[PDB]
Amino acid sequence: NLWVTVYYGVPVWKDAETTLFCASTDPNPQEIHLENVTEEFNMWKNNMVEQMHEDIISLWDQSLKPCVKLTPLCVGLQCTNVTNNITDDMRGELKNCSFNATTELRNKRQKVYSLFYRLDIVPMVDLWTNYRLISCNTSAITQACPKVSFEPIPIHYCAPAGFAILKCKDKKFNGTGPCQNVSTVQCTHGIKPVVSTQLLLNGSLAEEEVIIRSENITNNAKNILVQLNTSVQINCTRPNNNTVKSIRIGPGQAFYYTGDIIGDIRQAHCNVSKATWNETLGKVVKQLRKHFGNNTIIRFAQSSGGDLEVTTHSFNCGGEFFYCNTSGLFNSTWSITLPCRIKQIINMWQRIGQAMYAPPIQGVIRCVSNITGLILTRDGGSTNSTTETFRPGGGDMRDNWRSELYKYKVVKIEPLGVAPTRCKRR
Amino acid sequence: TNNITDDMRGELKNCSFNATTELRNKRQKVYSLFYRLDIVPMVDLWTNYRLI
Amino acid sequence: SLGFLGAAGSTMGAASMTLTVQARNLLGIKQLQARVLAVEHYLRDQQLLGIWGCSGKLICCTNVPWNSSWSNRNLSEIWDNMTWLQWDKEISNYTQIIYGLLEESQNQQEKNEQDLLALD
Amino acid sequence: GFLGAAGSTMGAASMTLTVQARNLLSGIKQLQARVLAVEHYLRDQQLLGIWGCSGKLICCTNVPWNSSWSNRNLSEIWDNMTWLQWDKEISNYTQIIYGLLEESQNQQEKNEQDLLAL
Ligand SMILES: *[C@@H]1O[C@H](CO)[C@@H](O[C@@H]2O[C@H](CO)[C@@H](O[C@@H]3O[C@H](CO)[C@@H](O)[C@H](O)[C@@H]3O)[C@H](O)[C@H]2NC(C)=O)[C@H](O)[C@H]1NC(C)=O
Ligand SMILES: *[C@@H]1O[C@H](CO)[C@@H](O[C@@H]2O[C@H](CO)[C@@H](O)[C@H](O)[C@H]2NC(C)=O)[C@H](O)[C@H]1NC(C)=O
Ligand SMILES: *[C@@H]1O[C@H](CO)[C@@H](O[C@@H]2O[C@H](CO)[C@@H](O)[C@H](O)[C@H]2NC(C)=O)[C@H](O)[C@H]1NC(C)=O
Ligand SMILES: *[C@@H]1O[C@H](CO)[C@@H](O[C@@H]2O[C@H](CO)[C@@H](O)[C@H](O)[C@H]2NC(C)=O)[C@H](O)[C@H]1NC(C)=O
Ligand SMILES: *[C@@H]1O[C@H](CO)[C@@H](O)[C@H](O)[C@H]1NC(C)=O
Ligand SMILES: *[C@@H]1O[C@H](CO)[C@@H](O)[C@H](O)[C@H]1NC(C)=O
Ligand SMILES: *[C@@H]1O[C@H](CO)[C@@H](O)[C@H](O)[C@H]1NC(C)=O
Ligand SMILES: *[C@@H]1O[C@H](CO)[C@@H](O)[C@H](O)[C@H]1NC(C)=O
Ligand SMILES: *[C@@H]1O[C@H](CO)[C@@H](O)[C@H](O)[C@H]1NC(C)=O
Ligand SMILES: *[C@@H]1O[C@H](CO)[C@@H](O)[C@H](O)[C@H]1NC(C)=O
Ligand SMILES: *[C@@H]1O[C@H](CO)[C@@H](O)[C@H](O)[C@H]1NC(C)=O
Ligand SMILES: *[C@@H]1O[C@H](CO)[C@@H](O)[C@H](O)[C@H]1NC(C)=O
Ligand SMILES: *[C@@H]1O[C@H](CO)[C@@H](O)[C@H](O)[C@H]1NC(C)=O
Ligand SMILES: *[C@@H]1O[C@H](CO)[C@@H](O)[C@H](O)[C@H]1NC(C)=O
Ligand SMILES: *[C@@H]1O[C@H](CO)[C@@H](O)[C@H](O)[C@H]1NC(C)=O
Ligand SMILES: *[C@@H]1O[C@H](CO)[C@@H](O)[C@H](O)[C@H]1NC(C)=O
Ligand SMILES: *[C@@H]1O[C@H](CO)[C@@H](O)[C@H](O)[C@H]1NC(C)=O
Ligand SMILES: *[C@@H]1O[C@H](CO)[C@@H](O)[C@H](O)[C@H]1NC(C)=O
Ligand SMILES: *[C@@H]1O[C@H](CO)[C@@H](O)[C@H](O)[C@H]1NC(C)=O
Ligand SMILES: *[C@@H]1O[C@H](CO)[C@@H](O)[C@H](O)[C@H]1NC(C)=O
Ligand SMILES: *[C@@H]1O[C@H](CO)[C@@H](O)[C@H](O)[C@H]1NC(C)=O
Ligand SMILES: *[C@@H]1O[C@H](CO)[C@@H](O)[C@H](O)[C@H]1NC(C)=O
Ligand SMILES: *[C@@H]1O[C@H](CO)[C@@H](O)[C@H](O)[C@H]1NC(C)=O
Ligand SMILES: *[C@@H]1O[C@H](CO)[C@@H](O)[C@H](O)[C@H]1NC(C)=O
Repeated sequence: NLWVTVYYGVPVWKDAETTLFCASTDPNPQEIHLENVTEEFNMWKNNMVEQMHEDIISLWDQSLKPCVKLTPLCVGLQCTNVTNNITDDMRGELKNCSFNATTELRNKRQKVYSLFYRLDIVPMVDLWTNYRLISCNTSAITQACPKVSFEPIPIHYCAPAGFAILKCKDKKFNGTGPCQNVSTVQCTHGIKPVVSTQLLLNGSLAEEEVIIRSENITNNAKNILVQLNTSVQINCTRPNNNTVKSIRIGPGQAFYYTGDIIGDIRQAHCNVSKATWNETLGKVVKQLRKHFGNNTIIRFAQSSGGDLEVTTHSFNCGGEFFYCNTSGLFNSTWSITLPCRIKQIINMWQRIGQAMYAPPIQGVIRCVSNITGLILTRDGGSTNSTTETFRPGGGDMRDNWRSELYKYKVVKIEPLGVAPTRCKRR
Repeated sequence: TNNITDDMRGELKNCSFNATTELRNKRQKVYSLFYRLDIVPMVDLWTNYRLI
Repeated sequence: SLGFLGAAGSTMGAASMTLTVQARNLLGIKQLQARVLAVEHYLRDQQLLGIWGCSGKLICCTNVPWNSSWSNRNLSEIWDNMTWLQWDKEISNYTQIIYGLLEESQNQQEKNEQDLLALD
Repeated sequence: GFLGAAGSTMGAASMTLTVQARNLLSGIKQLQARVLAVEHYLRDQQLLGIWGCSGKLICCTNVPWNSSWSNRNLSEIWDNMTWLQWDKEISNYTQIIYGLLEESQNQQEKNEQDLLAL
């Protein structure tokens, strides 16, 4: 009675992993809401996070190729103390280091004197030198081009023809499971590739409430990503009127360094309010209690030691990589100012062999910045769920980008299908 | 300098040279064993060979 | 008027009215790989329709009868009470048998038409 | 020759459609150029396919001509105009015509689906 009828253009899809376009090529966005659908999402199996990670690494590596190498500056340094007025907390933090640098001429050196942060130098004992640059015994140092900025620029990931991106609009979406309010887009919204290690800055806020996302909430080896519904503002500054000088080290190689600091030296601090931070932590704890016992005491603590790039909270305020100390922020059991250390020679992500030198920017650097999320890690159930301790632990950078790509899934369109009809060909 | 057989006489040489280090303005004295086929004689002062 | 995949959650007998909306949306190294793979997927689907004798059509009727072992349902529940996604899931791993039957039926039809057109 | 009939009248240029055809299909820049030519060819072939004109160069349809698109008679259109001038004259309605053509095919297959269901 019934016959096979072939249809082409069937609105069905399968989960798939394909290559996405990076648009910024400004797209004309479209969004089609899908009525009466349910789609299973899994933010921790989303290939878009791995592809975004690879794209950011490739763009970063490409940006540093046509730039000045600092190979001739891997020389011994004669470092002494800074003669300006400093406080007790900054004793030994900044050093005045002299060295012999090359010039455009191959057989004519030049004495130089430059201020360096203590974190950027390592002791090395010789008759006339005291320190060397931290990375010169591990890898070449490449100077970032001063014409190229670091500041995140929102980008869009776009599926190729034959593929589509599904967006989950459900409130209180925990990152996995079914989603009912699902729409189809060709390109994602503008996602800022913001680089941070403990707090998520300039990201997306939750529509309804604080959302706690974990691949396995009972596995203490996985990170917990907390998205806030309200932002908490961070005011960061390096209160030092830095005077930047430069020297020519090769035929086309110009090197930039700290020349001097005008006036007294004061430390580099980020201010977060106390009323809103206390409300934020109360909300986070209230949401945590829904994944643990209702009478379990939840306490926050300082991060563990080891690997300064992880133990501190990074930004890219101005053009200078801060590294703040959240120990005074999470020291509570359920304003505020954070001493931030400055480095210039940065090994970003967890790579070894590619060292980038961030040149200083003249003047003061002050930036205000929305905190939109947190990365928390649990210490472990050593008390049998009597008391739980959470720390602002670090993790791979994928966790920050996943915190934006959790709403998107890539699906492959399958235009063909078959179905019974009474239609017989002849 | 070792217990070298007749077949290996002149085939392996103990050579020393001034190599650079991770620092531009430092030098180190390094010695190594090279095969004769990797070396070409050179007439100079304080040296008598170069690498091919 | 619903847009691309707008009918995806609608019933099969309603979503079948929007086949042109889906069809029109099917068309540096990474960008070329994405464009070439989209072209290859389109061309494989078009060749597969051509092998079945359905070239140039979006709704193509054939001469393969429906087996009750593939889906023991009536037309009302298939077309009016379920979506194409649920149907596609229901007949998963039965499509290769259907495709083979469609290929063989078209080969037989082409031979029969050639023999009919060979009569003087 | 290729585009030789571009300056001829449409009645004469319509007989050289196979001459204009075949010239549509035949280090990274050359590969991008080849992919772009293939993409444009396939977009045009899909656009013909959704109209029920697949495999044909002269395809008759069921969409009536609207006098608001052009009020010229067939003698003036086909004997006194080239394809370039005609294309310029009706460009502002081309997509509307395409939409109507698509709609006709959407009806046509359904009618055929019903006729074969008897
Ligand atoms: C999070 O977003 C805020 C808001 O965009 C970022 O702060 C803004 O950053 C821009 C770009 O660096 C600043 O513009 C700069 O201003 C200085 C002023 O001297 C100028 O010299 C630079 O050339 C550039 O124009 C802007 O001032 C700043 N605005 C505010 C209100 O803070 C912030 O950097 C972002 N945070 C992260 C971690 O990406
Ligand atoms: C860093 O050290 C340099 C010397 O290597 C200082 O430069 C000297 O500063 C004194 C200040 O009284 C001057 O009188 C000298 O003429 C300077 N010499 C040169 C060669 O510039 C520099 O001031 C030091 N900077 C800081 C911040 O302590
Ligand atoms: C920078 O160059 C100067 C060149 O004068 C170095 O000073 C001399 O260094 C040699 C050894 O390299 C000593 O024997 C001389 O006595 C030094 N001269 C003086 C006046 O002190 C200086 O040491 C170099 N600095 C660094 C950090 O390498
Ligand atoms: C190659 O030559 C070097 C130096 O000419 C030798 O190194 C010395 O070896 C003697 C033993 O004969 C030691 O007492 C010295 O302390 C060594 N000096 C250094 C600087 O290492 C080396 O042993 C020779 N190797 C061979 C295989 O003949
Ligand atoms: C610099 O001064 C501090 C105390 O002000 C002292 O502890 C430190 O050793 C000094 N460093 C040098 C290199 O003189
Ligand atoms: C480079 O020096 C630092 C100084 O502590 C050391 O930890 C590191 O292991 C050194 N690199 C290598 C490759 O040995
Ligand atoms: C998200 O919520 C759904 C609701 O049923 C639940 O089944 C799923 O396990 C949750 N996932 C996570 C990661 O909390
Ligand atoms: C889906 O989310 C959007 C977000 O604004 C909302 O407007 C829409 O009503 C939601 N859909 C349903 C079915 O609730
Ligand atoms: C954020 O969530 C808290 C949860 O108590 C709620 O009180 C507050 O109004 C929410 N804010 C917004 C802007 O949704
Ligand atoms: C993963 O989650 C399940 C859910 O109950 C849990 O039983 C399991 O122990 C978790 N994995 C680990 C490694 O703890
Ligand atoms: C400092 O922080 C508060 C709250 O975070 C913010 O409202 C204010 O505008 C900031 N002020 C400055 C001068 O950065
Ligand atoms: C941070 O707080 C300190 C405390 O006095 C203040 O001096 C500084 O101006 C604040 N920073 C900003 C950017 O407002
Ligand atoms: C942050 O400050 C606390 C104050 O006790 C200190 O113990 C901790 O080591 C500091 N963080 C880092 C990364 O040094
Ligand atoms: C630093 O001091 C110099 C003195 O000439 C002044 O011109 C400059 O504006 C100052 N910069 C800041 C950021 O205060
Ligand atoms: C930060 O939060 C405030 C709160 O209203 C918002 O108006 C502002 O645009 C946010 N800034 C950024 C850079 O996201
Ligand atoms: C070293 O080896 C060469 C190889 O022919 C030989 O001629 C020479 O005499 C040897 N010299 C010594 C000191 O053994
Ligand atoms: C969703 O289901 C309701 C149930 O009757 C139906 O009326 C509606 O049309 C469906 N949505 C679509 C897009 O067809
Ligand atoms: C298809 O139908 C035939 C009879 O028409 C039956 O024997 C065969 O088993 C069916 N196919 C399957 C996969 O069961
Ligand atoms: C189709 O089968 C279902 C299965 O129970 C039945 O409920 C429905 O009434 C049937 N419809 C027709 C038209 O036979
Ligand atoms: C074939 O498809 C049906 C559809 O549900 C499924 O239940 C069955 O397991 C599939 N066969 C195999 C061997 O997986
Ligand atoms: C050009 O116009 C003249 C007018 O007489 C005509 O004879 C000629 O054939 C036309 N050219 C072509 C290529 O048709
Ligand atoms: C012809 O076009 C006009 C507007 O361009 C439209 O109003 C009219 O309905 C069209 N003709 C027919 C027969 O639909
Ligand atoms: C076509 O219209 C034109 C108007 O300029 C007229 O001159 C010509 O005679 C018409 N042709 C026919 C065949 O009616
Ligand atoms: C098409 O529209 C543009 C502006 O919309 C107008 O300038 C042009 O003349 C129109 N073309 C015709 C053939 O009328």
